[PDB]
Amino acid sequence: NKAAVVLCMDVGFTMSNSIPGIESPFEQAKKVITMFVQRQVFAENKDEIALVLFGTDGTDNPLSGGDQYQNITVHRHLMLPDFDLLEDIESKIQPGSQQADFLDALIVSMDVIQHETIGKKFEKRHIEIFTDLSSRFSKSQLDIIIHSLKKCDISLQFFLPFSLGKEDGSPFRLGGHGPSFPLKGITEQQKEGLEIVKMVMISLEGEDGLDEIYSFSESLRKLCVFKKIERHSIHWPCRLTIGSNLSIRIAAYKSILQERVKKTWTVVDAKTLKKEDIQKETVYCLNDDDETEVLKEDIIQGFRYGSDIVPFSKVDEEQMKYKSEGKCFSVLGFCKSSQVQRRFFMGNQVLKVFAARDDEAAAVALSSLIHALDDLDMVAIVRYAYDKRANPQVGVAFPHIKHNYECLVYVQLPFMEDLRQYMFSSLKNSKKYAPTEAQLNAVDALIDSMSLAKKKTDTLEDLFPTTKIPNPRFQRLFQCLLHRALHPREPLPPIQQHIWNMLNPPAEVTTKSQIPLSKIKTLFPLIEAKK
Amino acid sequence: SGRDSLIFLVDASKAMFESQSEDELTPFDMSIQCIQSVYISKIISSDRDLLAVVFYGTEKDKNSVNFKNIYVLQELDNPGAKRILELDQFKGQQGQKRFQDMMGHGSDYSLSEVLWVCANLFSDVQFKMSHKRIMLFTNEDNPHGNDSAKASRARTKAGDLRDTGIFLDLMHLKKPGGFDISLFYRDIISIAEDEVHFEESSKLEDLLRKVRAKETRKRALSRLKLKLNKDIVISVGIYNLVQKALKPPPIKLYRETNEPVKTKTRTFNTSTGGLLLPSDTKRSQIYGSRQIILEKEETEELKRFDDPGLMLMGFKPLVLLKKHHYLRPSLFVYPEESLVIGSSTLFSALLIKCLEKEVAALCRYTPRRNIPPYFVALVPQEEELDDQKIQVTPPGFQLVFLPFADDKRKMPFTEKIMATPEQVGKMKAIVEKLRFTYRSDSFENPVLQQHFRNLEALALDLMEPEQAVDLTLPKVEAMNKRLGSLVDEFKELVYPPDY
DNA sequence: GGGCCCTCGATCCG
DNA sequence: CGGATCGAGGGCCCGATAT
Repeated sequence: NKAAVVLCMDVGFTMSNSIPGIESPFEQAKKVITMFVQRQVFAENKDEIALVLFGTDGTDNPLSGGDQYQNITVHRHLMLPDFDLLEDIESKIQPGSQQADFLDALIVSMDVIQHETIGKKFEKRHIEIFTDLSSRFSKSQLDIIIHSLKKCDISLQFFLPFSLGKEDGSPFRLGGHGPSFPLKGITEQQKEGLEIVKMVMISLEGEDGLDEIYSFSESLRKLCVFKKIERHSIHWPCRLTIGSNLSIRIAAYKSILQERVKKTWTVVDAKTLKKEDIQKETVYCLNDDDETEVLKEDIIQGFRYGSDIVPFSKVDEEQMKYKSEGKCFSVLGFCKSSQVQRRFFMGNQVLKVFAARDDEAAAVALSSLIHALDDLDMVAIVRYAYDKRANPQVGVAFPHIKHNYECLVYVQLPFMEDLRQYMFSSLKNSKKYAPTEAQLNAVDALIDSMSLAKKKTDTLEDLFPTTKIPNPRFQRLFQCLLHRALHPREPLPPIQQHIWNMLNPPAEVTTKSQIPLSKIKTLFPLIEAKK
Repeated sequence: SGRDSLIFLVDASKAMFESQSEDELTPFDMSIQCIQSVYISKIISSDRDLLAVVFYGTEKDKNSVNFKNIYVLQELDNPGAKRILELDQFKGQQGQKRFQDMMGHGSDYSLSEVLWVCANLFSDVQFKMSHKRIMLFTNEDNPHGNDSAKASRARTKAGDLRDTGIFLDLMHLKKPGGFDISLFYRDIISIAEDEVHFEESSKLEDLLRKVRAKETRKRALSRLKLKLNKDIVISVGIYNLVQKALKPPPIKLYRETNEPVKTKTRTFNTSTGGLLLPSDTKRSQIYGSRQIILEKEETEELKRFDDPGLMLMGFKPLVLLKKHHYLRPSLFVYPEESLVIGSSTLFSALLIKCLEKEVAALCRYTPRRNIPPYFVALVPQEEELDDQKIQVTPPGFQLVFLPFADDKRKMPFTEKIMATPEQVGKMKAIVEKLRFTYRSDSFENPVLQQHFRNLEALALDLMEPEQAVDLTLPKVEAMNKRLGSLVDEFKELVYPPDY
């Protein structure tokens, strides 16, 4: 999954105009661009990235007929991003004093894609515009811009300092949830530019095209910037066995799977800086009273059976061990939804069981089971194994129907051995810990004040969707890795403020909680243990 | 840390050999099988706990101070294959005959002397006993009802045991006309600060579930600070109520002595050959031509974000938390009054009001130092007691791990094809006919069952190996019997093509 | 070559 | 003194491959 991405950044004087408390849109866009490039650089994906700046003091562009598309510089041509590009964004690129037409810059970006993609090199074509729309513009070639974008199959994404969505709906902390743009900062000229941006996005991707216009703040606390260049998830086939004659061939993929560190820390010598100079040798000495060195060949395999230690060699183990019947998704039975509690969920993944692609009979056969379980409010207890070598699993398979897709969701359940039974003291009737009516009414006011949901529309809006926030581990690692690559003498930099701002709840919740927290502090006594 | 001591006390009176007019095995048979099951589980689990089996009311007496009618079958010692084999000689109707032949039954006993011998059994242990516990399996609701002296002396010795730190738990068994705690066992048993008692056991599954609940003392995975705000901080204990049971790691032995071998993994230089200090080592990551060098301290410093503990973010209504957003197994949050006094009161108030408003407490969980945070949702879990009054759901919060944007994987877009209402109605009939009752303990790990069945068999050095049957496999034939016509009818209606 | 899975080994707390 | 995690093992699909 390759893709040609061209980042069209407005560097015009108006990008330098900063509103009190808020970082200037130039620095905001810079932070977003650096965020994108860092991910593309350190994971070493083959998508090629180009950088066009509009509103520069000079003019470096391939379209210059009749002094057209002036003050637009193609700083970086379409090629694999490197550390030199990241260093230039960090400090070399400075804001300009002129203003350019953002649509003209979009045309410059389009010419880059049109010429540097020769030979069907890229699977996807994408342009990301970073502007404030405060600059005047011409509506002359909009019809052609849209036509060239469709014929070339190039997708767009707009990034503004303010968001449109809370604009229509109606302190500042970048990356924070909620108040992340002045409602009083949009100008009639910005509104005029916005209407054209909206129309263009709708002309390209329909009604849902409008979802691709973000604010720099929210862009920093989302992975939407990679959306168009994200590599398709690897899916695999198996057969869901609902019984004899009732077995359905399916294709499942990992819906949820913990994204972990791609790069590993290699141990090298402080002087030579090579791993080869370091070597690990294993030594065997007796564990018992005496520590004599044990011969590697004379070492025999053994296993403990309580007090007794029985010697069981690996050779006999492979023969005597449990041989799994093979990979399958056989249904053991069906039970009501209430019987399967989320506290019993096991494993480190969630599987989305979809109907086999280009198979109509299996698509209908699975849809029938999904709707039968949904209408009856029931689930399916199934047996799963990815391969004949993998250990068998027992889990839940529940329906999941939305307007666009239809699927079953598999989550591994526990075995008798996995379950643990402890007895905890009751609190419902704890004479010693029962809270007073005032204490309870204080927690009642605290929970009402610290609510993370907003329900005109009468629809519930989540104010802290954590599933949309990216894992701070990655952008923090990229920050430190780049800082050491560019400034080796300087020590590691501190956590960037926007990362803390995106991890903390919206300012309105923190402010609302102040009073009930102070009342519960006095109502709820806290004391340290010493004696 | 310390080794836990557990003593199983079994009544051997005439009533215990009575199947008290039901199809279930007699309380003695129930006890012996329950004991055996605990022994095997203790071998499976990674616990050093010491077990013991004591009988009372037997003609033959075998004990430390030769008290009449007390047979200590097994002293406090580690669980073994040979010990389970000895218990197997009493299992069943055939085992009951073997018990009556080996030792007598229905003889006059004295509970005072019985507890005295048991206490003397803990006396003889050298390793530190973290918890001392006696589990009395009996179906006599009022022992020494006729003898006033034996009853008062037993009440006194039970008090002496509770003052020592020994836990006394009753395993009351089926009694004609019910089992009454008020007659006896009400004062002897060790009760709890937070209160009352499980009901009498009729099935082995119930006895085993009650035994296994008080089997092992709650072991907290971690003790962290739950910071409501910079100044309001309560202390909570994180418990793993579900934990993947894995195959025990092998031990490297010697071909002749068959004694364990210690592994020493030494890392040293190539140019010099001598052991290298950790100060002389550095960490590197190479991207193309560039090589980034970081010290071990720097590699950990970048990991640094929050201090260990839970940071309350706010309150999200449960409806927003989706069932398909599971990342890693959930934990259990319970207060820890031992560290911060007054934690339990605020915890109780929070749990009660969260259940009332049907809202979960969103926190930023950081388990250890220099570890990146993760957003967790503490879902209010209400207490549930089954008909035997065994706590199926403890009261507290379930720490539900929530995934970050990175953990949600993109999905391959397929076209929505919806089934006709006739096909769904037919699948409804299939589901309704294959309906069954799911239990968390319904299935046993076949790999583990086979591994320990193999070790048991190799352990008797004569046993052929014990073939565990995979419970995860479906009752194919039973299902085909349940649905015969329906399957072919539906197959013709939903799968009309051949292929 | 890419995803998968399992088994140890090294890292820290109870 | 157990979990969680992370290398480094193992076994099936698939574009270049000498055949």
